[PDB]
Amino acid sequence: LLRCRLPGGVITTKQWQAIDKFAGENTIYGSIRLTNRQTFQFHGILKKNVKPVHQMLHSVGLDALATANDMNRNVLCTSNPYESQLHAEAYEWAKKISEHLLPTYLPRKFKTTVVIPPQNDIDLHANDMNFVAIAENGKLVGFNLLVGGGLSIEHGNKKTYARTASEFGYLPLEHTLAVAEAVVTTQRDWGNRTDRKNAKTKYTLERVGVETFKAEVERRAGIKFEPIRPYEFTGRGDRIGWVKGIDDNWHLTLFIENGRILDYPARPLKTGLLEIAKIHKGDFRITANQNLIIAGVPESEKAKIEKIAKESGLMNAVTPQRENSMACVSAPTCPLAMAEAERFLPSFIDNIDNLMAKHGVSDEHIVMRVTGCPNGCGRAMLAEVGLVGKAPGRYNLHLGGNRIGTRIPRMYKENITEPEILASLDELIGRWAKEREAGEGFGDFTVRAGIIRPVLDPARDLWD
Ligand code: SRM
Ligand code: SF4
Ligand SMILES: [K+]
Repeated sequence: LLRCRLPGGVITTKQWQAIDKFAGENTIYGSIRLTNRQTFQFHGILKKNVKPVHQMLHSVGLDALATANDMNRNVLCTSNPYESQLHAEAYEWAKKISEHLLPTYLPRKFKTTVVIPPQNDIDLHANDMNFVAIAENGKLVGFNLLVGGGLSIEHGNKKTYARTASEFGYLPLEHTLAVAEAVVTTQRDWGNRTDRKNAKTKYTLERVGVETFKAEVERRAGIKFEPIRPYEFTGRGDRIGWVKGIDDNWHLTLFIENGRILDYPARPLKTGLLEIAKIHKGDFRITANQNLIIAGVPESEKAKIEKIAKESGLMNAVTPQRENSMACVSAPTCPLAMAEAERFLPSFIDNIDNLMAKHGVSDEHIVMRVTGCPNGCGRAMLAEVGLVGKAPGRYNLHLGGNRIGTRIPRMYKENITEPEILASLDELIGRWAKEREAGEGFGDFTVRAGIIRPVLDPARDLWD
């Protein structure tokens, strides 16, 4: 298992050229796959090239996690904050936390984020430990801590569940690393290590109580949490296209379907990004939506970058729906896949696009995700509409998450095929288009209209 460490998704152009060369010359599939934890993956590395890949990473200052005994995963950071000035400091903290957590064997893998409101692109409620940035005058002052998210479930096993993360309170910036260590060590000591399916922090928190866990974190960190400082999210999508950054700089976010970077007929996505890497003055940022930001472009350089991106297919226009849809890798490389996800999503969203147009809502979107099995890598258990693989061509259909990702969708129909899913969604999108209140999301609508009951307390009410 290769898990390349890349805190906050920030990768230099020199690093990009090295991984582009390795992908093209030394793997079966020839691709760079952007992951939804803001890093990248190679597929099909032969025996001959396992030592070459660690040497390649080392040659450009990169390393991979030693997953055999390191339970941490890549630390996420909001990639393109609306207050652009905040990114540098939030990224420095994501790096500091990532380095602090490098090898305490944990009972189960442990996932961390740094989040900049109002964007929940990094999907904080899928993660064990979340630092929500609070700023004054463009400078970080501290974080709200949320603990205990995680999405993996087992079909037919009501002792497993997806759980969102719980607020603990606010900490000043100076206590960040002491708090991070206290959460990690409390989970290390209190986790149910014997039953692997019950070892995640989400289960520990439910077993001992949020207040009990919080009190122990306070004791170990040597602090008292302050009350939560106000924060609100407005969405989880990327900002596709150009946005103004700091100074005279601009950020170009490229939609990349499934994060799969390969040269396709009339669409040389991989060569295009190499050509951009060779001229770009700044870094790239891999987003938690499996897209890529060409970050820190001077205004004078926008036209040159955009020319390559447009000619290579990297700026091919897609619907808002497609920009807000996601799938996990699944087949052909994942050994755990029950149904296709990545290879299913493009034509599935073709069909969803037709339904949206039919009902007059082609400018709207529904956060819609497909995961190939209930481990949940595609983050379907935080979607407005989630599909969870069950068997070849068959999925459980979940409804009633929200746009900002703070609610788990309940299962609506079990073990159904794509035609059955599209027939259900045709009827329901039609109802939404005609009956929604101003700005009301599809997920919230299915709850308000009584189509599905909400999940209010997942450890107790996720399962019917
Ligand atoms: C690539 C990625 C999906 C994607 O399309 O982007 C992915 C792919 C895989 N995940 Fe994951 N996971 C990916 C994000 C996630 C997330 C979402 C997230 O973290 O934001 C989850 C759900 C959140 C959570 O952990 O609760 C996730 C939960 C899992 C689990 C279930 C863990 C559990 O608690 O039970 C497994 C299975 C396991 O660990 O045994 C897993 C296992 C796998 C493996 C390695 C399958 C395996 O054990 O052999 C997958 C490799 C497929 C392949 O061929 O490449 N992956 N995986 C993501 C890589 C992120 C990264 O860079 O580290
Ligand atoms: S959700 Fe299942 S099928 Fe998809 S990548 Fe994760 S483990 Fe593989
Ligand atoms: K994408």
